[PDB]
Amino acid sequence: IVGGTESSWGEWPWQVSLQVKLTAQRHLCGGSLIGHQWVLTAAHCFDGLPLQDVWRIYSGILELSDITKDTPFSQIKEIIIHQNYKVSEGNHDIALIKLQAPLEYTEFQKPISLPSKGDTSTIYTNCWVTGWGFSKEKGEIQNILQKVNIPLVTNEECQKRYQDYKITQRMVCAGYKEGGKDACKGDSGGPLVCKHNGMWRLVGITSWGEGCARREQPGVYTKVAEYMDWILEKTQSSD
Amino acid sequence: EVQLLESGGGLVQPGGSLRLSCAASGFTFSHYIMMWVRQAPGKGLEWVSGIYSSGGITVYADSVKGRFTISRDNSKNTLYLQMNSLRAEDTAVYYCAYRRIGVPRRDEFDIWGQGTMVTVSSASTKGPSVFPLAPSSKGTAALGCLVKDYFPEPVTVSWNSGALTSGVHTFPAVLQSSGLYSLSSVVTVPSSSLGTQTYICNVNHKPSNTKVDKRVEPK
Amino acid sequence: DIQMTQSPSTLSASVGDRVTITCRASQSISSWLAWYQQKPGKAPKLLIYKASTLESGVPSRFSGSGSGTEFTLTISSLQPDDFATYYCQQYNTYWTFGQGTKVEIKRTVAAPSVFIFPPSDEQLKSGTASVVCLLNNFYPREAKVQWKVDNALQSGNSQESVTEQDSKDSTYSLSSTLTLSKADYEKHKVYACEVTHQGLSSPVTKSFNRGE
Repeated sequence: IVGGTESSWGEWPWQVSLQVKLTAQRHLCGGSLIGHQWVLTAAHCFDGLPLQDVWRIYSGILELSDITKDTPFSQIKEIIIHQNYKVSEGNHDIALIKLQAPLEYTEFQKPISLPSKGDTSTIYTNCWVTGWGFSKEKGEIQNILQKVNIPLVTNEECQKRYQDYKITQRMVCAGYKEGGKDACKGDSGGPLVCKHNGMWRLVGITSWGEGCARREQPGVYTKVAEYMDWILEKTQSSD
Repeated sequence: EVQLLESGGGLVQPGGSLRLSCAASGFTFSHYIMMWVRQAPGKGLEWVSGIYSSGGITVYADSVKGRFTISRDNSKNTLYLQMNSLRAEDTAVYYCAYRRIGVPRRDEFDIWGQGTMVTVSSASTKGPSVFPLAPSSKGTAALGCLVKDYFPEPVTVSWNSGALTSGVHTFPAVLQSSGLYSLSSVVTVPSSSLGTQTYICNVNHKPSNTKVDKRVEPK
Repeated sequence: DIQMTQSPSTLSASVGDRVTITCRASQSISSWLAWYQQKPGKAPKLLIYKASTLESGVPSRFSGSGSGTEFTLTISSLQPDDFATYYCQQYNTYWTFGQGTKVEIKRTVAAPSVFIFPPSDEQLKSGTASVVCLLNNFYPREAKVQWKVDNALQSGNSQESVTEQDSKDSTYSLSSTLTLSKADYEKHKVYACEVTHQGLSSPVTKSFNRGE
């Protein structure tokens, strides 16, 4: 996150860190807890390492430096990548992760609500993006979970800044005209949440973008409301 | 970050073969086009080979087509360049480079290695002959050392064991048609100093383990 | 092959200048053009891709434009870190690099001090004669050096070497080395190095006679 500030315990209790352990262990992506046994993230997080065994998922965590050899983590039982997602591209950039065991809820580990069928035409005005990504282009993974407030833009505005790509109705974009606040590398797969009628809703999944916090260069997010039939089918069907 | 480290460079004879490796380290979800690029001494960058996807199109510049083979061992996370029927003109620094496939994800389009030196020559390893460039009999005077007929690079030159540095110019070496290198090192000093001051060039050539000190005097 | 031509080949500038470099392709490459910076002895660094997109981490003073066959790189305000060689690269079909544009430090004209050195006796007895002409601490780089043996202009038997811009005074130095067999050397009397350069109100000649 560029231009953000430190989050607090309990502030974003759905935020998870998806890490890979080979010889060394590294944070690769964010994700969002959406049920006891379900995390929602970006499909692209699995382009390089598509197999489940190397992944470790940390929840109820503020500071990555708190992780030690003994820190408990969830494991991946199933990765469900959208059937129309193409590796390395921006369409249908969404994946469900089923955990090997269900997690209990606490005030520091609980789910983000998904958008409601009633809120199809809602214009969201208090939106935030979180993660442990770089605080500048070619920076470093941040220790304490960062947060930043970013306004949504229209798809037409977003398309003006991405002439080489197609912005679709299944994407949503967010950014400031003069830049300065944005997601960056390592935030991908994490949440874009907006507070509507007193509750937080998962509106986006951090997906792609050119640079970080550049002027007239919004971030692109998978628009979660457009995948609700798919989420409910894949989850209900699995359990 | 994702990082690339080349190895396998060295000295080979014309007609010989050599295999370069480029080992990738780090974790990433990105896929990459993988290239080898080279740069001959004092020349521009020249792309020579690439592989566009896993077991995909392998392609070659005409300058190396039929002699070089590019490949990947994904289990070792390593890119190779097998070079056969090598020639003098293949002498260069070789770089591996990765280029990002697909949409930008707050990340880099290019990743480059550090480079590895390949020298193709039939020359025999030999320390330089050092000859004086004597200050002329006819303000400021110039003198030097001609450091001739050595192989391979590099040599180092100092003056008065490192005590004289101001106004020294050691020229880049030139590859002669013989296949041996030559350079001069010069220095400008006061004319009034030529009679009283001692000037000695110290020429070291690690490859032949030779050190030569040569006194440079008015003729 | 798609051939890439950069212009100019060298350009002189000062910190704070706006600098523009051009790259031409022999056929259309759409917008599949990248720009690189390279310093001596180092791997190149990507600046710009798809003609005008800024690479991750690259300062915003760098920008690019063009499509088809003619492209420019612009540095809006040159910084000390920016003196380097710049290469364009087409990636329409494989990769091809341009020949490069060196961006060097501009300063006032400075004439070379010119010195000629005869071959040593030590070297002669081994059968080869090296005659060295030194042009010391000059600016700009462009300089013509001609060898004359008994007034006959030499050709094909000399090699030049040049230093990088001096870190103190931003000048160049250059050597021209004429190589002859001992036999040929001994066949002639007058050995002359003639240099032409902007800092000289007319060409300067330094010489010696064999054996004086």
